[PDB]
Amino acid sequence: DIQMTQSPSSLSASVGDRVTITCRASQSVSSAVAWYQQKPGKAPKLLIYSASSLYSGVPSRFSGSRSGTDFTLTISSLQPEDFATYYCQQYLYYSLVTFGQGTKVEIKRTVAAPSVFIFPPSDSQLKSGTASVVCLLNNFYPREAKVQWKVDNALQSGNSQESVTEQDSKDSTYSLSSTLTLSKADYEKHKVYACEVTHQGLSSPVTKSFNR
Amino acid sequence: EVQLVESGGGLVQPGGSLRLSCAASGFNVVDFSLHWVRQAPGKGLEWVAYISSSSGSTSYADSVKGRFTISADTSKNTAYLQMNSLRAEDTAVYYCARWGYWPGEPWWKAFDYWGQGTLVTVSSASTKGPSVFPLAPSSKSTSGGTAALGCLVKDYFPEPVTVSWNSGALTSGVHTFPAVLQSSGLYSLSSVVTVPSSSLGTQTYICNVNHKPSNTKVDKKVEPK
Amino acid sequence: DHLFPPSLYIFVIGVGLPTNCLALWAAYRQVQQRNELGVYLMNLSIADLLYICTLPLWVDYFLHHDNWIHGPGSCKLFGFIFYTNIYISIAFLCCISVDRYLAVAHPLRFARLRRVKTAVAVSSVVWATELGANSAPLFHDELFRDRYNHTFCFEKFPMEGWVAWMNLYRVFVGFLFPWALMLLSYRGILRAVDKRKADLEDNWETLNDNLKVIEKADNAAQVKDALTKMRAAALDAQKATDKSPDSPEMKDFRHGFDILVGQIDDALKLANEGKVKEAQAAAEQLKTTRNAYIQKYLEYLDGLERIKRLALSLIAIVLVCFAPYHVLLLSRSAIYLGRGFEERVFSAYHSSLAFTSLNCVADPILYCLVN
Ligand SMILES: CCc1nn2c(C)cc(C)nc2c1Cc1ccc(-c2nnc(C3CCNCC3)o2)cc1
Repeated sequence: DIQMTQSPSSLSASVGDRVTITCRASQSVSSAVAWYQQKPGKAPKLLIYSASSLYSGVPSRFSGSRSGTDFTLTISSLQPEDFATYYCQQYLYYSLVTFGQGTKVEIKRTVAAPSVFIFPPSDSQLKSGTASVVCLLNNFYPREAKVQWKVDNALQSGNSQESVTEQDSKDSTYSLSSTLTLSKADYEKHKVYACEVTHQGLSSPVTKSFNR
Repeated sequence: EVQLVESGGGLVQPGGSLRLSCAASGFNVVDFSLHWVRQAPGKGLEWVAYISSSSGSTSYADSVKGRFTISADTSKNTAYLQMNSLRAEDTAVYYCARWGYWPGEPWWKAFDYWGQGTLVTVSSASTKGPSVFPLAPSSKSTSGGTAALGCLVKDYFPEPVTVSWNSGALTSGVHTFPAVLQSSGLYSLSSVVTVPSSSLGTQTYICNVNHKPSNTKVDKKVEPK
Repeated sequence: DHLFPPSLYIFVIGVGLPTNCLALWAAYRQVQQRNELGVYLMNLSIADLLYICTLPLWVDYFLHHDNWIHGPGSCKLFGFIFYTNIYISIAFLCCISVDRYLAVAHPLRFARLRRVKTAVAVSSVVWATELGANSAPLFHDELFRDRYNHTFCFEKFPMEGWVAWMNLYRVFVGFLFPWALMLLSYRGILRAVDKRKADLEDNWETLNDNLKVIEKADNAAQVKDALTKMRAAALDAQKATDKSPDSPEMKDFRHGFDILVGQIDDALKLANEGKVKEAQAAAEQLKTTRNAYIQKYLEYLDGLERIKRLALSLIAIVLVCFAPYHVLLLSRSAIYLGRGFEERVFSAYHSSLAFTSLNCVADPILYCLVN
């Protein structure tokens, strides 16, 4: 029941930059908050225990502290190796263990809107009784994006999927794609299937569309 | 050397069961409390279960009470998690972690050692090879620029599908998206390569789709109409 | 009227010599126990012997002679000793107030300073600095003949100019600077002690009320959350109990808290099992553990109060022994340096000069405040 809330669910920072991650306990927790670093595909590693002390082997770059119920993790200077998801964890008792939701430290970059492409369904899947329309957003620098699927200008919901790549190892950008799922019966109707893409880096939504 | 080694994961149908193991090296199972921590794909960490073989004390997260049983056998220096009546929601990577006993540093230091983790996937889906579709670019799209060409690898199961282009020759400008689980219980990938518009003609591009679990290899040519 | 100084000095010699010898003995024994304050007290006690060994001649001067039969060098020497005693005593009382401040306010931050070797290095610096500041006449004798007479040993009635300026320096830097530091240390001690004490009451109340609820709780969920907060309080209190020098009493408190936390865990798991007997388990085990550490806690509270008493009594000592002298020295300097009780001021000044010798009595008293 002792919930922990991490504020900066996503934090962008440069290499050499100062990073602060703040976590709040729902109730009093003694200095029994640990911080863990998780890299994709790996089990979490302990960085800080007892809301302060470093675990042996952990670089001096890491530190943290408690102020009442507010706990922080500070990376004094990010190294290329510190871009990881950090978790806040409460340890008052074996059965009461809870984790915060985690905060991801991303590599900071400048802003650029993605290139947007539409990939219509073709005969090789339409013959199976299904259809799918794929909208692709390439090389977006910030993480946040919103993609709306519209058919004959109706806004659809609940019939699409989305997938986002990790920051590219050379560019530090993201690519996003989404798929509109239709049965053949739905694809056989309507004329225009459009992808409306809105980003913080755009002054206005950009649309690309498929006219059957 | 201090190790926690998980094993026993795999594919189970809903309502079925798995017995995960956590072998210890360096330290004994009886020397510390063992915890299972779960990580659903794309989610944060969830504590699942605890055992302390030194006191005979166990506990479970509310989400698994009466469903999971945790036990240990110190004669083999191995702990176990018995997962019965599994639901789709139990798909996750299960990690075994070491937290010591109060008083002192072994307790304040919490999950110092984690095992490698093992994946439990709960699904009614049978093994399926892919349906592979050409996401060919239109010649009218972003004309004069870089075209995005790709392949859609649809309705496959289980998870570990590898897609490469031109048999490993094309790595530059290639984005393979994480598969999305479909409502059908099957998965779908999309793999896109960026190519100079002119290269449309020539440089035929092949999506090489490999599914070890279904002994299936599919080679598709992606070409504009 | 004129017999006051001799009588005060005879009293001071008779009391200070036995008591400065006993103070040096006690301070040395305190040093053997690795109490760094025994070094400062030893430095204080020796300074008070150095002055006392000169007082027997001043009394004879006042009672049997019409002048200073010992010659100008015995006058320059006794003046030097007098000034060094005053400023050595002030500097060491300040050092004591600042290491009690650090000991209570920053118990785990400046641990390297609460050591005998550090205190000796500090005393060496203090002694060299005081001796240098008051040694100027020993390198030029015009100074002693611009400030002091050489037929009687007192400071000349008018002040040359530099004499009043050095008197203002010594009043402001010698007295007022370390006095202000002692007052700041006292208030910092009061704040640090009142905060630690107040924080140690918050934990006691959360523990007490959570135990009361466990006593009357029905559903296991409430026993569980009560134990959760009991544990948080116990860990916070142990943190409050964690100090850098590993004092023997604090180690015992740490062990007691470990026992308490273990009992809380035993009850917490018994409760998770669902056996209602946890109510009596916790209601008896935590009560039994609290039943004995309370007397030690009371001793600790008394110790903190006795630090407050030391800082306040030490300030009172500095203000009774030295304030009337620096006050009349400042008043007699503000006159030369400006434009009538004026002679009337000169036997209140001399009476306050004699009155400053009671720091040879106060110094051996501090022994009853340290331990
Ligand atoms: C307050 C006494 C005192 N103690 N003291 C010390 C410890 C150190 C120093 C540096 N100065 C002093 C003084 C100042 C001081 C004040 C008056 C005299 C003085 N006047 N006449 C005489 C004789 C004796 C009495 N009948 C007339 C002739 O003595 C001397 C000195």
